[PDB]
Amino acid sequence: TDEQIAEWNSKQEELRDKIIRSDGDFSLSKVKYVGGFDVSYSKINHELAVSCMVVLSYPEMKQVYMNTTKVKLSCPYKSSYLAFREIEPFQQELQLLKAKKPNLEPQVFLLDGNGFFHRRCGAASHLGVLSNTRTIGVAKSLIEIPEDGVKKTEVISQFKRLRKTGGNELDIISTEKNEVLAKAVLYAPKVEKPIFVSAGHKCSLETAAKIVKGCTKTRIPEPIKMADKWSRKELKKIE
Amino acid sequence: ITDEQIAEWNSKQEELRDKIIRSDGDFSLSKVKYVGGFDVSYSKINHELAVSCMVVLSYPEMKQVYMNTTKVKLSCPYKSSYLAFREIEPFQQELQLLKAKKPNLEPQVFLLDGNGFFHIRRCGAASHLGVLSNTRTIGVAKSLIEIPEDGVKKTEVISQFKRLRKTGGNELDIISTEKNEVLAKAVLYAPKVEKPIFVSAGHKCSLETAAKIVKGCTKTRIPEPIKMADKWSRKELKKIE
Ligand SMILES: [Ca+2]
Ligand SMILES: [Ca+2]
Ligand SMILES: [Ca+2]
Ligand SMILES: [Ca+2]
Repeated sequence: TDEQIAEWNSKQEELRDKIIRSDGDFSLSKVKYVGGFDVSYSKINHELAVSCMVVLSYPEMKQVYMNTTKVKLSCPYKSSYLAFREIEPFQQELQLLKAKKPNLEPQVFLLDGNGFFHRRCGAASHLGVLSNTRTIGVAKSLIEIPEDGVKKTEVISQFKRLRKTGGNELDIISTEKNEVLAKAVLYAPKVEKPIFVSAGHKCSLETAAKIVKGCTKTRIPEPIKMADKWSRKELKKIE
Repeated sequence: ITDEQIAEWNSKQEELRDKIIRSDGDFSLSKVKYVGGFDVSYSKINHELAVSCMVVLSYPEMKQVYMNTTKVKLSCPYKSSYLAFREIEPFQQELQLLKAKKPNLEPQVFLLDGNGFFHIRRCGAASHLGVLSNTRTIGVAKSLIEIPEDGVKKTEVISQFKRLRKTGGNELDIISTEKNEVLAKAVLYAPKVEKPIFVSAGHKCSLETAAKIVKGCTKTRIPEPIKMADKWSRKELKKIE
């Protein structure tokens, strides 16, 4: 329904002004634990899914916490509105972590999707402000926003050109307002497809890229890899 | 593994070696109304837990008409050239269950993971399972077995198939240089595919007829009967981890 998107855009604007894109008292030296969160959905069951939240030790990337919970969905997926799908499983998993093992609450969270790379209010930023936690947006594919002058063919063209120069990080700039939206980064060996890091909450883009680089073993950062792994495994355990 | 076990297995493969029929006889492709597949999926966390799956598909439409999965207890580890002893017992249990529950869907031929005649003692798992069950089988391997005693080296076969692919071909005879007998055909029947699969005669079927059946069973690189059995066996296995 179009009524639902009309309230969602107003929801994106109210939280737009709330997202903090500065580190403040936070720094890379403060990072002792980094958390990951992912949701796996069932193709055979339209409303059944499994959420998973993990905590890994920084920078050794040793998994120290993992919990998986069966989830009931009330929202379908729509581009630029990913936040509303996973906000409740994230809040549910976050509370179980603070209750079961409160010492393992990580300094920062890695979330699937973008944050500032969005109405400037991606799911990573949306979940961060509503939960009062430090989040980083990491997307495996490029969101396209023609309203900001970013297109997929141009980003991959200048990135492949940047690759010819020998680089590995490329600022993705909004053609309007001249704002850096995300960094197309490549921190893993034997990888050519870039991931897109964007600021989530209580953290800057430049610092977020460093944290993602520390979490990088293969193309997918370890916190996202583990959360993706266990969520899918448990979903196929209850079919 | 034990050396008495390897010596006892070699005598069993030699006993069965000459009992494999690689001729069509009164068999033809037109007779194939159903084609069966069989695969076993194993658990890495449990050394003795596995799930066997047998499926039957309509030929040539490749529509699944039968599927069963059974929990399996293993009494054998995997060793190359001895796959038969690993999967012989679950296959006969699956064949017995199919012949008992729905005997009208018993297929004319089975597609089995691994080789048949393409074997060091000419008694692969497809042939071994075929003769010990009195069923028509075809050996289909996803990777190339190397037999140095027959002059089969992987680098020379894949390079020879690479040149044939550039010429435009799709079938390559794999010949034992020592015996001058064709052991298998490296075939490529799927679009957007360059890595070949290796079809070899199993039992009660010729090599060329087996290749025709595999071509009819080809949708993607993996033939549909093997694809379905592989899929359902692993899916059911992941329910018991
Ligand atoms: Ca996700
Ligand atoms: Ca996922
Ligand atoms: Ca197998
Ligand atoms: Ca398999």
